Amino acid sequence: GIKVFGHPASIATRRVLIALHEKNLDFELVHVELKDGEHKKEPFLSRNPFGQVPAFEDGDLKLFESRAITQYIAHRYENQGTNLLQTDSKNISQYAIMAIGMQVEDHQFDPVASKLAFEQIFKSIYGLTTDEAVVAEEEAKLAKVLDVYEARLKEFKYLAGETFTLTDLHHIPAIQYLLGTPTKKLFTERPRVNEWVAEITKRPASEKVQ
Amino acid sequence: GIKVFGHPASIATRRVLIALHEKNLDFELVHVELKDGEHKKEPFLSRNPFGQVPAFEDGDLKLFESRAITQYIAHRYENQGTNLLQTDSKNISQYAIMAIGMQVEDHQFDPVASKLAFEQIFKSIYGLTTDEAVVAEEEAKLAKVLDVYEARLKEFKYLAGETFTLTDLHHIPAIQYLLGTPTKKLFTERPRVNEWVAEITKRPASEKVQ
Amino acid sequence: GIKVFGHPASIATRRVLIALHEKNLDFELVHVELKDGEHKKEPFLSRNPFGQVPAFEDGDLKLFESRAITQYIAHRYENQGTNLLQTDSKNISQYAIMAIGMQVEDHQFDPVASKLAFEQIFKSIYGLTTDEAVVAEEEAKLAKVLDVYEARLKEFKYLAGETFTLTDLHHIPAIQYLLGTPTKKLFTERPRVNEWVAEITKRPASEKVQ
Amino acid sequence: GIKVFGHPASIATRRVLIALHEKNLDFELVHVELKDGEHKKEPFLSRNPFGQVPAFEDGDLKLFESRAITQYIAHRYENQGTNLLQTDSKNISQYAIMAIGMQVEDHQFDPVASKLAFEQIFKSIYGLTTDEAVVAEEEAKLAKVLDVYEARLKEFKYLAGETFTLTDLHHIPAIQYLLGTPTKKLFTERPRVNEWVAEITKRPASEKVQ
Amino acid sequence: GIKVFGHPASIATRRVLIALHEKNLDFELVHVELKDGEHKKEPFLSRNPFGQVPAFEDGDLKLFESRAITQYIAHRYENQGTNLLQTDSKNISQYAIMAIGMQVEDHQFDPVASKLAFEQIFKSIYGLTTDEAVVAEEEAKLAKVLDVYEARLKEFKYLAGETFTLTDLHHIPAIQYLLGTPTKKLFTERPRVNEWVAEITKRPASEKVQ
Amino acid sequence: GIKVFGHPASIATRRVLIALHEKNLDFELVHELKDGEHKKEPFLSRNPFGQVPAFEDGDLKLFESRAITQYIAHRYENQGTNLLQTDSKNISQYAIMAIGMQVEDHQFDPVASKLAFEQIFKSIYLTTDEAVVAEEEAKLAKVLDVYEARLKEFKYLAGETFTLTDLHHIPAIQYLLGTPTKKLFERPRVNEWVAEITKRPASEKV
Ligand SMILES: C1=CS/C(=C2\C=Nc3ccccc32)N1
Ligand SMILES: C1=CS/C(=C2\C=Nc3ccccc32)N1
Ligand SMILES: C1=CS/C(=C2\C=Nc3ccccc32)N1
Ligand SMILES: C1=CS/C(=C2\C=Nc3ccccc32)N1
Ligand SMILES: C1=CS/C(=C2\C=Nc3ccccc32)N1
Ligand SMILES: C1=CS/C(=C2\C=Nc3ccccc32)N1
Repeated sequence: GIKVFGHPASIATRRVLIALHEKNLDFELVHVELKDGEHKKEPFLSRNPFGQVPAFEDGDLKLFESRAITQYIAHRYENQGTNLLQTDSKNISQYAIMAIGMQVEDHQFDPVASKLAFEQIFKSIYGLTTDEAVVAEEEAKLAKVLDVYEARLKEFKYLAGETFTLTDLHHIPAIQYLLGTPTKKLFTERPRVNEWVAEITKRPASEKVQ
Repeated sequence: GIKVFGHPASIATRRVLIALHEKNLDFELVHVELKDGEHKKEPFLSRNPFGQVPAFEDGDLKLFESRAITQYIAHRYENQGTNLLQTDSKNISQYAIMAIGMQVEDHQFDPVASKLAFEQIFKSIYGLTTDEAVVAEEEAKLAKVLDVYEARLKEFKYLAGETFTLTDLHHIPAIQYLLGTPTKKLFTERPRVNEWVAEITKRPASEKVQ
Repeated sequence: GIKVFGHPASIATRRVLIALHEKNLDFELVHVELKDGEHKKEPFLSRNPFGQVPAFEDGDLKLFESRAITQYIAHRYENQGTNLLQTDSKNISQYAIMAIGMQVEDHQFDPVASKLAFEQIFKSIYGLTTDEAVVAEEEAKLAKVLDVYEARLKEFKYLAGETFTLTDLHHIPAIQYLLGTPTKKLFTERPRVNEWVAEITKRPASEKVQ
Repeated sequence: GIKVFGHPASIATRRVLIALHEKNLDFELVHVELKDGEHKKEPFLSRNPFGQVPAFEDGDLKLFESRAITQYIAHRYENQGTNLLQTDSKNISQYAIMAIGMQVEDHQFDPVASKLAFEQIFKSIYGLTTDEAVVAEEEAKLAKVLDVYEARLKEFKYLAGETFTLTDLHHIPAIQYLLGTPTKKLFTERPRVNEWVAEITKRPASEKVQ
Repeated sequence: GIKVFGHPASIATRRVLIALHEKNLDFELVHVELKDGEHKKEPFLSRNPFGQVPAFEDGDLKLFESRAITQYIAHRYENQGTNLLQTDSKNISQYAIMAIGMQVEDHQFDPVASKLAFEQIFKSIYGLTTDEAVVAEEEAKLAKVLDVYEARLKEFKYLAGETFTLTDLHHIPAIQYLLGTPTKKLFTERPRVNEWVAEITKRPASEKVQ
Repeated sequence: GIKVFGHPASIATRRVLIALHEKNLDFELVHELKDGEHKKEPFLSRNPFGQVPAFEDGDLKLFESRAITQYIAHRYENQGTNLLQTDSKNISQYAIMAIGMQVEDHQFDPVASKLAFEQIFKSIYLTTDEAVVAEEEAKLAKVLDVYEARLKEFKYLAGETFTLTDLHHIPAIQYLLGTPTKKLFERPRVNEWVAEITKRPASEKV
């Protein structure tokens, strides 16, 4: 069957889990003990030689890298559950529009957002002091990025068009984490972003991985 | 027709240009004067609100972000010139394998490679001193990455399988730059990588953008 | 009764838990949801205005800061379970010797060790890439620190003298995490350090918090 | 007799010197020539293997690490001069309160304050340019920390209660340095902090080390 | 004859080219292919062992380092074209005044200005994201520096006195680059600076290298 | 007369003091960075960038150490040691000296000063960063190899005579000699050069 080799707290792992749930699919979440360094030793390195979670299995097919896995799910299980591709899924122009947003989340949003979530949650869990200077710097960054998102969301219900797609889905785990932190201010202060956040984080598949 | 709004030295712009040439397509390269800050002002911000090159046009369709653009080219002009997708282009498993590698270039290769190319070439052009410490740090990184590439290339002719694909194409511009620098050692000292580099950089479409 | 307001993965929280277990004390571990930003909001800020875990309660007495809490435990519940102070607990010279080591763990060991554990474990769990350069830098640091520990442990069974004390206890949570990482090499390669690590990590109270 | 092995400009050394003076004790200040790298060679490494000042001697007893030394002084010479412990010195609850504050100075105050003092004073002495960006970053930090101090000092005359203690003493050397810098603004602009600074820096023992 | 071994985009190379043009001299600009790492290999290392552009030749005389080369030009070809030294060129007091300004450009202006120009232009050309935080930090710096320039220019037509000298010349290439960036605001907002910029950048020799 | 407004521990201030001593000149060393004097008036009227040293020779008001040493070298040329080239008006030979001066400022000083600071000045007040030390030592090593090659062809950096080019290195080198970085200075012709210039009476006075 389908197996996800990861960790339930992992943003990348959650990104995959949401897509599976969105597709009403049954799978086994095989826990990788990162705490014991399992990810940096065999046999996990045979599933992903870069030693990051998640790795993935669908029968004989062996994948890693979360965005590639969500895409695979979106296509292989297209007719099942929520459509994660564009309504007209074979339309090349419309796919490109979606692809740009996917690309934007990876390059503009994730690095900043993940740094924020890490400085202000994960640090605190393990026992290091949050760097207020870093937080401020990255908040200023994310603010400028979210202004671009606001403009985009003023012209379309979701980022790739009129429907919820992979483009939106990929943001969810990081946003979830940032909503338990003062950085929520940036999402809330922007009307169309705030509505978008609220719609995508309130989805049942999104709540299943919290 | 087709317009590319970018700069001929730009890695991301070159990534798009190679794909166009590989597809034997005719296009106009519209030069964006980054030197005069054109990219950070209208009307370029209407083509890409994040203010990076390249932006792209195919008739009425307006894109940005290089990897999204190359994918669009690969699909919209699939029949034409070199096949940039997998031989069996509609096969979902085989697409996923390609998608992983595309993902790997973006996350594991590009950040390190670009930093190297920048510290060693672009700094020198302008007049800043190369940081020998940074170079060494990143070379150690890229080495570990390229070992994973060696292992992969021992099992397959190219990164996504038996054929040259987008996965390989996306590496070219950065590699081109690094070949004029002592970092070439890392590519040469690895047999299957060295052959792979040599095959992809010697392609006519790759040379047209040097 | 006794309540610990923290998180079970937290190094500082574990430091307190071990001292409680070592004293055979009964307590409630009240989970603080850092993931929902509980620590940076009231009413937790009334228990610790710097918004870090753990906070602590012993009836009416409200404390924070792990080393202060372990000291309090060591004194208030002195006659009970393991002695965490020096054998001659009222001896001022012997206390000072212990105090130096406590001070050393805080200043020389913890910052480096925690950075290591964070770069290698906690980063991987959330989905950020380990910085191999940082790991190397800090491993070189810890090595130099652990050489000083080796010399010290060659003259005494434990760090403060012939008995296990707070000085040793405070190191445990960080060491536990580092034992599931290639940084174990540094502890193992040093004979008396390795014996010391093995003795303190194998204690029942130490294992209860793993 | 009593020897302090250090340097008169050293914050950590001054911390010890103030405690000795506060206790009306006689001692020899043995100057360590850090300029000639004395601290990183024998025989100083036999007094402190981590090669930092100050080291300390009280007859046969050999100590290092300033906070451990001040605590030792506070206890060994308890009935002499100023009481540096709590009025009810054997009270375990009241000690813990003091211990928290000691812990807070070390973790929250000292790293920021010392960076400030270093960027603004020590850099200028030797001939490096002050980084205005760093100054600003750290001033923002210290401000937030000092707000917590303000709140605390609104409820108590000194940090550990109604009396001057080690908790307060340990702040003095760093504060002295910062008072000759625009960072004084942060101390002055906060009423109860300003009163506290003025009281502790005006003490005769505090002036003796300026 | 005279040869300049450099690159036309290089600030340091331009600094030399302007001085040559200002002196109406004929020379060959020999292009060093930094892109192919020519600067870090022989035979260029025989012209400058630190591997930076520009190197320089005047018959048998072999020089490197731009400010030394411009000085050499200013003296060796003193009676030709524009006077780049002070009107009373042998006056030791007046030379010292010029020398201070030359020193000021190197230490106070260039490092900041070059970072700005690099973060905003050169990064964008090659494909890295501008760090807005860095930009802001350095803009604050340059502003303070330019206030000192404003005060100076209120008392004198140019930086070294009543005439255009090397002191002014050396600023040109960096200023040229910054004029195509929002950092122009800092120059425009200061009256005497703005006039100075406008005069020196509008000189025919300055325009020849744009 | 001549005043130097600085601090005796300051590298830049020492650079000026050595040049004055080398020229057998009499001056007053006017001393408080500790009380933030450098960042307030009236010092800002002597140097608006708020760094030491500032300098006075009668009515003439200077700042910036390399500019001051050059001024000394020229205004008091016939007095004491010659700090310019033997043929002081020769434009080719001046340029050779100027390159070296430029090299010290750009290639040597930033690295050397970071080293001296991480290893000495930090310790006087903060923990030395062993990683930084190593990074910068690798840098300085490469720089000093270039110096070795240069010193193999000439007695001093600008030619056959001791000049400003050499002088400007002294204060930083002095500090680095009390530190394990001395090891790097393992380079024969560099070692001899360091020994000659640091043993000079004017060098020892500061
Ligand atoms: C696709 C065409 S234009 C576009 C976007 C334009 N602004 C965006 C912000 C977030 C995600 C996507 C966009 N995406
Ligand atoms: C697709 C399935 S496994 C895999 C790879 C496994 N190692 C790789 C290195 C570079 C690019 C791709 C890979 N790619
Ligand atoms: C107490 C007196 S001397 C001393 C130490 C001397 N070296 C140490 C290394 C780790 C912990 C403690 C020490 N501790
Ligand atoms: C002890 C119980 S609560 C507490 C503090 C609560 N806020 C503080 C700020 C500086 C030093 C100590 C404190 N100290
Ligand atoms: C020479 C004596 S004071 C002085 C300057 C005082 N402020 C300046 C700013 C830019 C260039 C030179 C100066 N130059
Ligand atoms: C002048 C022509 S070549 C040259 C140098 C060539 N290498 C150097 C190292 C330190 C100082 C000067 C030089 N200086």
